Amino acid sequence: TEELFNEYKLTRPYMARCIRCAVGSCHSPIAIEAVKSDGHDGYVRLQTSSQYGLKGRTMRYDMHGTIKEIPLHQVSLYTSRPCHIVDGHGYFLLARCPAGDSITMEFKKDSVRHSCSVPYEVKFNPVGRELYTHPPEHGVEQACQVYAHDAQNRGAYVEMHLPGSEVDSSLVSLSGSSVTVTPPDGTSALVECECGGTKISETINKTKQFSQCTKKEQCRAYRLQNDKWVYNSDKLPKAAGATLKGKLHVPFLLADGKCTVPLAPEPMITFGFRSVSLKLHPKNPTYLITRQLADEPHYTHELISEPAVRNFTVTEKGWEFVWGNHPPKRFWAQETAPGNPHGLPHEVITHYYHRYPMSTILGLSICAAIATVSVAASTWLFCRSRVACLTPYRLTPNARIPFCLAVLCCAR
Amino acid sequence: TTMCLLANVTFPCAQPPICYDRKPAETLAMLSVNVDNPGYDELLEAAVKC
Amino acid sequence: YEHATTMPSQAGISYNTIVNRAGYAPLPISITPTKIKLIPTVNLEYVTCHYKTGMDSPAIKCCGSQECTPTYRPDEQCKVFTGVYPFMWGGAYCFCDTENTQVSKAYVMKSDDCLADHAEAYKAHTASVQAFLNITVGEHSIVTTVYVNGETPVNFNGVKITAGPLSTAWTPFDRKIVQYAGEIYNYDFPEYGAGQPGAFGDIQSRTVSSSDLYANTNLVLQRPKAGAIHVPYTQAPSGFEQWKKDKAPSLKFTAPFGCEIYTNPIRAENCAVGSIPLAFDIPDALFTRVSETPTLSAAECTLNECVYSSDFGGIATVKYSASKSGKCAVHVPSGTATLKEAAVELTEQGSATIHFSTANIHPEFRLQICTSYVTCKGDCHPPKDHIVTHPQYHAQTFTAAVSKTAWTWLTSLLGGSAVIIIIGLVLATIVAMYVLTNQKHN
Amino acid sequence: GKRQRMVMKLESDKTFPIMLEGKINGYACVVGGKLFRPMHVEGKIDNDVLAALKTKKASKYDLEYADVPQNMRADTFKYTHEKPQGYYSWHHGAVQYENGRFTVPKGVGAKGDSGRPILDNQGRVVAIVLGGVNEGSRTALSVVMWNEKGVTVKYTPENCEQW
Repeated sequence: TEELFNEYKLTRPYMARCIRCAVGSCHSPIAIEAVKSDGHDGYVRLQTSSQYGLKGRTMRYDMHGTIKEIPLHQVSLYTSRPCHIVDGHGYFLLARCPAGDSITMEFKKDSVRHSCSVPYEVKFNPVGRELYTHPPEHGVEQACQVYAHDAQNRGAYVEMHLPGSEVDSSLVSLSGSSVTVTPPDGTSALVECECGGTKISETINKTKQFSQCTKKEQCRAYRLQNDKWVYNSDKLPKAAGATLKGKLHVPFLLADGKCTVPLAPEPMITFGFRSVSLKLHPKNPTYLITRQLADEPHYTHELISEPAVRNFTVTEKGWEFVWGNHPPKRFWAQETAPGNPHGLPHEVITHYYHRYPMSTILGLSICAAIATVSVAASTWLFCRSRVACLTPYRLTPNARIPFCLAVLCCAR
Repeated sequence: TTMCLLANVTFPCAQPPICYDRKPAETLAMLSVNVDNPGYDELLEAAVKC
Repeated sequence: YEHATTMPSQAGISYNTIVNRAGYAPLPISITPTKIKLIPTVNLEYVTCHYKTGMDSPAIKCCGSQECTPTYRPDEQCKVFTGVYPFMWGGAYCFCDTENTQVSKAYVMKSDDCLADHAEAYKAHTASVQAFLNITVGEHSIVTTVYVNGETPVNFNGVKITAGPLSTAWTPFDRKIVQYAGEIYNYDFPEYGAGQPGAFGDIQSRTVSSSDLYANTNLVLQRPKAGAIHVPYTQAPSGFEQWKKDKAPSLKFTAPFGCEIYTNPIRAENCAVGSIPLAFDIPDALFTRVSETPTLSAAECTLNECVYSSDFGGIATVKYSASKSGKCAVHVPSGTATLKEAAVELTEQGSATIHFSTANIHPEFRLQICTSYVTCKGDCHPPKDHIVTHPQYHAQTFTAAVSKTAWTWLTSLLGGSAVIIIIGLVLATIVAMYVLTNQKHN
Repeated sequence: GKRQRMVMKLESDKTFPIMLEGKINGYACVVGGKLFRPMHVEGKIDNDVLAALKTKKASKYDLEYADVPQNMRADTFKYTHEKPQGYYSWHHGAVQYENGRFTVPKGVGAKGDSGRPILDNQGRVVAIVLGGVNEGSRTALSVVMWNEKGVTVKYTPENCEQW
């Protein structure tokens, strides 16, 4: 597996600025660049300044120009509760973390504790329609997307450039009355001082004494790096010349996996006339998605977390609920109205009213109106004919009524 | 096939003239101009090991 | 022989019909649709993902003045800051007090996770319904995939079947479609260039393996802190993450007619709307003369069980007296009942029990047995189960559930009023004629 | 000559005019214990007893009728149904009864003489004058009468004018 590790064998670690580094702010060797957390079951992929895996499980950090290392099992990090490092490759660590507001990666080399806290949100993303914080002991397996544990060449690349001129106060020094620049072993440097005129000079492994500039602060001593890379970071000065010099592919990309999702307790389903009731006892919070199987779906979507009772309406056109990670159960209504359709006319009205509510009211209203108009009109014509019978017989001064027209028209 | 460069001389990107463990300072200059090149991946893989 | 019928678009439920060429034996056709699809023409426009702000390293010059260079990167912001006094780990970086100059540079590029986690903005038009049929033409079965357009027949054993066009051009897909994470969302995304920050489309890209990406993410460079080297920026949080937080449920949860929105070709399956007409071209070699088949006389029907249920809630007995022993087809040509059987094997003498399903409370339908027609008449009773788990195996009618009591209370109160008003008219006419008749003498 | 005097002697106490702000527009009839009075003549009854009653209406036969009390039923007109053709007595002279039709010669007839009963040579009311229509030289009457069966027949010619 050297074929994909030697690319990060040609870079370096570096130091960069952190905000919270266990007392105030400082330059920390474990400065966190980015925390991408889009895998599902809690897998995050940090990018730091120190490198990893360079030897089996170790981390390789800069320390004031010189490069050290510790075993990886003395590095710890935590978001809100502690995390567990899985592996690392180059600048990138892979961890497993709960959710939190920040990340503090820390170790302790001597009795001197190194830390770095950055305010980057870590989020835990569940799979499925049922929202958990720690994945269950058992369930069913759905398609999920987590960061792949291996380190293979894929589409993504990050770019590493030349390092800038790192300055060094320790490199400048004093003679009896002089200023001496002592580069480290086998190392070139460039020196810039501004005490007399203007001086830009370069040394190559030569401890040079300057006769003028009789203060330490008059001179700035930089350091030269030529065979190494650093990441294109905003926390490092850039070198002269616009050469980017190359790029490397990242480990731990996101891939397609399989994750065990929990399974809700089954509901208790009670039926009514054109109705289905649901008694729901979730363990953890659980979405309930229902819709009708007709032209207007009237869908409903609700995150249920406590015990609930959800009375729905089911017509003869269908109904469908999804509860948790369970499949959709479909229900269909059939014609059971309250009443007897075969007699006792106060029962057939209630049967055809619970069957068809609007049409029964409309039909009984128009039939009662037709019957009312017919009875009123027939009574009107009866009174008209009784007046027309008895009008000629009452205007006569004899005032008599014959035998047939008396009783048949109630004349008396 | 892809032809990478180090000067005005084309060579196949699977057979580099130099390696990192032989000359470390010049492989970065070799990977300088070869970024806008479809065979940067093969050039880096060939510059990984000898 | 040309034969055209009309099957309702609903998978799972069987459909029976028989061909009646006159001088030959009736041939049963049973067609059960397994799966009904709806594939729209789908045209990719752009893809989107999370962004990744790339921050260039700060170029610092001591007692000088840097200059801004354009690079034409996506959403590329450049600003130069003067009077900065930077610190490294090993002391100060400059020696001057003022006149130091630093360039901050930032730009927006695609995430490293784009090949696995991204969404795709599509466009939909011109769906083509495609169906899986399980066809039984004269006790011979085949599984058949047919296109419902006005062409494209299928040919097996000389039988030719052309699924007619759907009665409805309805689709659950709107003009614009977003496919993300296997599910399909009916979203109205901005066009390639109209991407606004904070919402869906702030990063656009023509393909996943493209090279030219639009970015409008509202990026602003701020001033670095006094005594430090960093590039500070401030921009709007990701439109893709915000879309993921504010999703409506997908189209497999909100689409009407019970559509099942599937992924890999974008399609909707088993969506019960409309009706699919059919057409047959049957060779004469599959038919049979009548005299080689059981021709029957004196058949009578009585109803044993009658429940107007969604399943086959009726049982009827046909007492017959045929001429030979064999099978023949049974079919109800009306829409009152739907037979389960579609083929009843007969002896020379006996009874035949068939299973139907109806919605009439008082059924009266004209059943066809082998080449004759009987009349089954009974009364159905309501079921007791309120909710079932299978759909309705028949077709409802108007005045289907009206009882003979309800017809009596309609008729005796609706025509009886007319009887009362016409005897009022006859009484008024007789009174007018009598009173005018007694007036004539004077 | 003497016919108008006989009409004034028979219709003296039994005929009461209808007043309307001092104008005489109609005449009621007290016969058979019944008070006949038309619709179109509107006003107050000059008699105090007949005014404080309630008259049942008949708009088709154009008659209001009431019940005369028992202390006045003897002082009423007489009525009969047996009538031949020929001549009869009327307040302005004579009236001809031909083909079941009452005809009056012209010169007389205005607005106000509605409700005058038609008498005979014995003293019985045979018709009640309600309206009239001008026919050539000899006008026709629109009246009411009775018959042998007992049905009040209203005879009305074409295009009559109410008086």
